[PDB]
Amino acid sequence: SELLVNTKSGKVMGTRVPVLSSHISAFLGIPFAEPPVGNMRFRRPEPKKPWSGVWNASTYPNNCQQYVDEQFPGFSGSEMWNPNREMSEDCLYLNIWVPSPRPKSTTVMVWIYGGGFYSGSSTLDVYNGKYLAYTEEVVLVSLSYRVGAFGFLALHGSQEAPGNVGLLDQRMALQWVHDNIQFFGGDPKTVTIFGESAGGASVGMHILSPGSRDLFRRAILQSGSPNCPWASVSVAEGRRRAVELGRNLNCNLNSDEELIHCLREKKPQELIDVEWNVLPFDSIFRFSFVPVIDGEFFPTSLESMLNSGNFKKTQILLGVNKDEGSFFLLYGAPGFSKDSESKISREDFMSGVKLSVPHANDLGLDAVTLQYTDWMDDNNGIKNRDGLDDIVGDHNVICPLMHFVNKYTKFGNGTYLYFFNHRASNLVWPEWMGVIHGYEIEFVFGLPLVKELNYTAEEEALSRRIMHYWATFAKTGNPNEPHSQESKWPLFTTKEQKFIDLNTEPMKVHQRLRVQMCVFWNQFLPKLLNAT
Amino acid sequence: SELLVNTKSGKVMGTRVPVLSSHISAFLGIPFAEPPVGNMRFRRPEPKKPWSGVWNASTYPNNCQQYVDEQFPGFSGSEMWNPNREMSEDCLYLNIWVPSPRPKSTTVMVWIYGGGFYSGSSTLDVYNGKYLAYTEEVVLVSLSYRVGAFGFLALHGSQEAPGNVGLLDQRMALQWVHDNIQFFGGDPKTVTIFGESAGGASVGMHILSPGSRDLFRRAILQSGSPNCPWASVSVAEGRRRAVELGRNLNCNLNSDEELIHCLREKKPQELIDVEWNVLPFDSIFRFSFVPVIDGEFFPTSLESMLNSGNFKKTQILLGVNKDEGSFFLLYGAPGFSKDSESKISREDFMSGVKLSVPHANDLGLDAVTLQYTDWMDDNNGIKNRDGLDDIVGDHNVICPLMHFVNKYTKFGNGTYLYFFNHRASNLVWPEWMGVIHGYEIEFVFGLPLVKELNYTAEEEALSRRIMHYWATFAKTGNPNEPHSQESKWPLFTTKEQKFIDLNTEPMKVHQRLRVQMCVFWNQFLPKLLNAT
Ligand SMILES: *[C@@H]1O[C@H](CO)[C@@H](O)[C@H](O)[C@H]1NC(C)=O
Ligand SMILES: *[C@@H]1O[C@H](CO)[C@@H](O)[C@H](O)[C@H]1NC(C)=O
Ligand SMILES: *[C@H]1O[C@H](CO)[C@@H](O)[C@H](O)[C@H]1NC(C)=O
Ligand SMILES: *[C@H]1O[C@H](CO)[C@@H](O)[C@H](O)[C@H]1NC(C)=O
Ligand SMILES: *[C@](C)(O)CCC[N+](C)(C)C
Ligand SMILES: *[C@](C)(O)CCC[N+](C)(C)C
Ligand SMILES: CC(=O)CCC[N+](C)(C)C
Ligand SMILES: CC(=O)CCC[N+](C)(C)C
Repeated sequence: SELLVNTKSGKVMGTRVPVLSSHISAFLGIPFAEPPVGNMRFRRPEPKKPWSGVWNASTYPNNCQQYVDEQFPGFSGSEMWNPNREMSEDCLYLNIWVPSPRPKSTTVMVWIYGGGFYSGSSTLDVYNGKYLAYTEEVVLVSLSYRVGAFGFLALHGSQEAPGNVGLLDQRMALQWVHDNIQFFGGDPKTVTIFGESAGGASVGMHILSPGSRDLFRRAILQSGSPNCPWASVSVAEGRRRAVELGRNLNCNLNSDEELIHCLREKKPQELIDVEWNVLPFDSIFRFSFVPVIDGEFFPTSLESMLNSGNFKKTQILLGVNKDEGSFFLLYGAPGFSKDSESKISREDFMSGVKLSVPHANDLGLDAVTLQYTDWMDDNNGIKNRDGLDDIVGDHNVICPLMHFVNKYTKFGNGTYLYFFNHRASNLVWPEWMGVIHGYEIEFVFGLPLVKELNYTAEEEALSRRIMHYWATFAKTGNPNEPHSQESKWPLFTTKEQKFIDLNTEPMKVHQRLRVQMCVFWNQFLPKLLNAT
Repeated sequence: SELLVNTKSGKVMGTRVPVLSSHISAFLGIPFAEPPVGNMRFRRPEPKKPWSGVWNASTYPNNCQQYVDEQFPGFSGSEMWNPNREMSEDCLYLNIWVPSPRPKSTTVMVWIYGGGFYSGSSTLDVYNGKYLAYTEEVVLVSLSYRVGAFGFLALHGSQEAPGNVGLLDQRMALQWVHDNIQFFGGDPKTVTIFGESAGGASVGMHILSPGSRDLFRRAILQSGSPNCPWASVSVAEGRRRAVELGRNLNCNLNSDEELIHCLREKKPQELIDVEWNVLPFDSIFRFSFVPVIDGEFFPTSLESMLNSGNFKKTQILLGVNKDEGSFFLLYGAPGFSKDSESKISREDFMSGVKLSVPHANDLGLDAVTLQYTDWMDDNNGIKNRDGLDDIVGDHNVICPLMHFVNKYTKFGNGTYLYFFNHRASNLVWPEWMGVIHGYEIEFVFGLPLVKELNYTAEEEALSRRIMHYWATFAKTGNPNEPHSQESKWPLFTTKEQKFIDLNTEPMKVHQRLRVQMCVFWNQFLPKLLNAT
């Protein structure tokens, strides 16, 4: 049967799924690691023990234990990101959408969900890979990994909670795809990993980590990069947060052994209820448990690795959205609201600046304020609002990504940069948020092809154009069709530094994406805070 | 006789002068202090001893000993500023242009020449006040004062060379005008002092100095302010330069007494030949001997006086030119030339930045560079050139003046701000220099009314409009005609901060003159250099 596949771990029974008045195979909930439960909490993942009989891969697996956003109960804009299936520490599974009839050796794309390393699910509606698998004839795989303390609590030195275990879960999945994807018609030698936000940072981290490089061919990073200020913490900071988490749960803190044992006796939701109490500063776009620069998964500092070229050299495609910072300002900055235009007073602007650059002293804060304030009209509430949006977006996503792309392109084998700036006609979020963080995903996964979702024709066209760029790139290392008559997405070079806009209008090529502001965040500000 | 006037110091015989197919009286070279020669060098000025008989005031007096610009021999653009009469330490004289027939009590305007406190002459062609006196029916007076070491060598504590004696020369002249101007038909109670550059800084310094406040009614400052970074030095810095000047002339440096005696035995040109060797840094727009914050002429720091309102409260009219920095870049910055377009490479830009902000450390220099560099086109030689022009102009003239105006307007009784941006059609300097420092003077003195100078009709109109603004202001404290039908120059207020452009087009009102850049120079940069 086409829905039956035998793998090195055992046999799995898929399920026929309808997609755009057609059908393809879907293998949901395939286990790739032993359930990281009990004394295994915080530990490195163990490979899933082979099973006898047939594994029922007809329905989505559980979602990992995580904080659930209840900021707007019933609101689809926020709940579409929440876990849509029961939560459980037993959540290490992956999903595969296979074209019908089953291919023999077609391109493979592996999706790594974002969510600040504190949340995320591979089962979300917006991540359904049947449209991309069907439309582009690729084997679409979506993995899962532990988030929150469960996947990133870090007590470097200890082996019961070394940290980065969530990254290792991802690797374990990539390893499984490498070893078994062939049986589903996929080519293990043409696997492209791609993810957004923390998933984008994850992708970059696998490009950097020696132990992950050989498990994939190419990479796509969407609004995320390994060097993002929120993507990692030092060994010391990780430890401090783990201890503080223990302090929040009335744990014995005499030793890592005692601390870890206590955290392991606590129920999932217990750790999640106090998770946000460990942050060092009052800030936005900062998450408690994230990857740690341990000297193992990451040999040395990310910056020294990028400088020295200590990373996988291949082709990459990446980009950002126009309004990367609007999302987090709405959730934490004073003066922002979901149902108002959120015009920001100068007082709230100042408060917002301090929340956005937590590690900054007075001089630094002044530097930022000056850089983003129009002193000819400093009380303009819209300019203040949009100003904060740019600060949060430039500081947390765009500039870090631009630093990464410029450093990688030095040793890489081909770079393709994009700037996504189209606002969905059916977006349910307020207009002031613009082209929101993560809203390019629905176009990447082909949602605009489903008439019932109420997208416009032009948007359906953009989605198809994007899906084909991603798929053609994964397959060839170039998003463009060899001898095509359509506009060519130029290669990003150290010299020209070209990129394209991704919207519904005819393609346009630009250069030096956000160069002015990124010189400030990547070169000047760091130097200032360090000198002072 | 109309050309004969008896004053408290004695009688003076003027000379009838033709002006625009007409005539007025001119009293040139009237002494107002004893010749500061011999053992009087570096000393405070002594009032001129009354004389018997008639003093021949028919020809211009000598010019004070000063450095002479020979950078472009034969070139009128530079030589029009050089002394046009024999130099001599015996140079303390003033000139008066009196309307004919002699008025009884008309408005008086006193001109204070600029020249960085190291040069200047009251006899220059561009300073001839016959056009302004004739056209506006005002008594025009132009004083003179010692420049260079002669007027500003400062060894605070000593009474033989206390410093600021050049400022006291100006005051002595103002005192003479106060006591005798009435005999020439002038009203001692309606005297407006005005000057450009160092003359503008001088005007502001008399507004600040308790001992000068009562000697005038109003003030006009052209491209100069008391707080300009080049307008003054500390007691310590002044002393260091005096000692260094002595060191350059092989002087005994065992004591102020010995040092001063030596400097006094040296011939004028001897001190002038080594004058520029005392500057502390490699820099442009910096002069060796300038006013000193002594605790006498200036009670406390200029900034504390401005903050506390410790200054004469009256009405003031002031402004700047569009390209204030081009002049000094041509003379000292690498890459600039008089006969080329002076397109600046990035290397020369960097060199130029360091010459413009001498007191800046690396971080500061980076701050400036970032503030004035277009990172989307950083190799554009024209942008680099014009960028340096703005830096030198903003840092040395505009921003200091904006700080002064905003501080004064707080306690003052009326402020009128202008932005002069018209480039003379007959300017002999290269086009890249734009609206050069000091080229608004010829319009202030009415040169465009002399057909032979080859100005355009529109320019003659602007000159008349400017002359009338200045004269109406000196007379009433408001540049506008009471019930006039012409455009009204709005009053500058703390709230609105309005100003006007001064050119040949119809008047336009703007607000926040150069606010963005001045926030950087007046607030941010100072804070940065101080924190680091
Ligand atoms: C990529 O690598 C191939 C072979 O190593 C080389 O021929 C090609 O020039 C490279 N292309 C880029 C964009 O560096
Ligand atoms: C100037 O002073 C007069 C009298 O002291 C006062 O009536 C007037 O309001 C003042 N004007 C300004 C511009 O401050
Ligand atoms: C898989 O189990 C059986 C087939 O063995 C199938 O009927 C069922 O729907 C699947 N799982 C569920 C939804 O219980
Ligand atoms: C002033 O002196 C006489 C009048 O006493 C006059 O002829 C002469 O021209 C004036 N000074 C000069 C130029 O010698
Ligand atoms: C990224 C910080 O990991 C942000 C995740 C955003 N969503 C939209 C995917 C949840
Ligand atoms: C000011 C520094 O004192 C510059 C004087 C410029 N001129 C044009 C009047 C000589
Ligand atoms: C970005 C986030 O959704 C942060 C959510 C807000 N808390 C930190 C308060 C839970
Ligand atoms: C502004 C000046 O004219 C400076 C002149 C140049 N030297 C300092 C070298 C004499």
